[PDB]
Amino acid sequence: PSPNLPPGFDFTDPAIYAERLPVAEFAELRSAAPIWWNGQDPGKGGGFHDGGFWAITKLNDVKEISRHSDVFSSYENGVIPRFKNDIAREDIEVQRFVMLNMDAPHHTRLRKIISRGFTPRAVGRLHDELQERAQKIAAEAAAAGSGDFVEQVSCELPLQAIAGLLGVPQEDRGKLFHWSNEMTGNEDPEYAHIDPKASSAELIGYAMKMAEEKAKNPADDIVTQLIQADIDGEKLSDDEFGFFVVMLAVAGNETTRNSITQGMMAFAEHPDQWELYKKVRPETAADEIVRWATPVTAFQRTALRDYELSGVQIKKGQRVVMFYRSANFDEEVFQDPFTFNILRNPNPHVGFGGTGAHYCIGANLARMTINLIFNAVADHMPDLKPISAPERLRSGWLNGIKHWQVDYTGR
Ligand code: HEM
Repeated sequence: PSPNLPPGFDFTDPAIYAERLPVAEFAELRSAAPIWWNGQDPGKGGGFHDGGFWAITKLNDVKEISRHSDVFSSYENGVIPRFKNDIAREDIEVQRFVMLNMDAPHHTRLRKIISRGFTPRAVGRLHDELQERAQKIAAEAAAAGSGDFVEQVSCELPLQAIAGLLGVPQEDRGKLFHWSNEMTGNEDPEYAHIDPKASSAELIGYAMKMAEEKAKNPADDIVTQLIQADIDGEKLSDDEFGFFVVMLAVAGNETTRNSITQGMMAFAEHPDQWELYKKVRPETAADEIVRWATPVTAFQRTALRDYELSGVQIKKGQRVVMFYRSANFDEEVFQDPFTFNILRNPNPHVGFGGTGAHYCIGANLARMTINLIFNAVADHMPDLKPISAPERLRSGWLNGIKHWQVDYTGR
């Protein structure tokens, strides 16, 4: 029995996400066709011209694909499943220069090096400065009385996290943030004029300039650690560092921002959870917010060989799209998945991907950013109330909130 979906429904259609999350449609697949071929008409494949893809809606399938990276490749078609329909193939393949879109062994080398900058020590050293900034952000927003939660609360701290990790001087953080905000959102009319390719070129240039500067004058931030050769001569070239910085902007900015915005949307919809958060401040909240927000709706892989997955035959060369937004509400894994429960524990969500070679290296940095900012929101604007509905981002793989008017005070 075919799933009850509209003829031609495409789960990567940006026009859906500009309006809503296709929650009921995902649940229909989980029940009636947990692995479902998503057909795509000619020229409507968001940059991919292969007829469609396998929709992966169950968490254990998402995990199986993510563990078997030897079969399911990130390099072959990249992991973003939707661009503008007219994007040139070469602009897809230039994205192979970031570690996210690499397969082993190239990925293994880069991840090993880049792991130097995401040790628990490197991340935890940012705690106090980020905590201060979180408090300052929330204080300034509340003093404005009312405004755009996305811009006055959610946007800044993720960017300051990246700047702090990289040791970006304060004078430069303005243009770093600008470049990072021009990397995604390309398909929304409000951002139709951003040029992601131009922005990345400038970022790489700035990043390479910082790499050579930091070689001359080592410090104790991670840039020095990344570009200094270890015993085996391993280190990031200047351009490899540039592509690393580009990836941090792509992977660590709007995702965390959107977790914060939608975390607060969840709290506004579930005031008992909000009261419980304000009293207890449970850090488990961070994972339930990420599960609820699932900022990355989906990443894809490409089969390098035939592979049978939960009784479905994936063919060599076919794309499989991991719908984290569906898997994070999988009734077979989660107790009451549609209950927002900041105490959920354990919380095996795949908001940071499925466990495997590409698992989000910034997951704990993100969790700390979320906990710090929501502590500050609780400290400075505990009676925050929305004014109007959120505006969603037109994107086929990012679950974004562009704007959200809130009254930071009671009235
Ligand atoms: C809520 C916030 C975030 C979410 C939802 C998120 C989500 C993800 C996902 C789904 C992946 C792919 C995992 C896979 O394919 O198995 C990923 C990878 C990655 N993330 Fe995150 N991320 C977040 C925050 C961050 C931050 C703050 C950073 C760094 C500052 C970061 C850096 C990375 C990097 C470098 C990768 C590539 C790892 C690799 O390819 O080996 N992310 N992230």
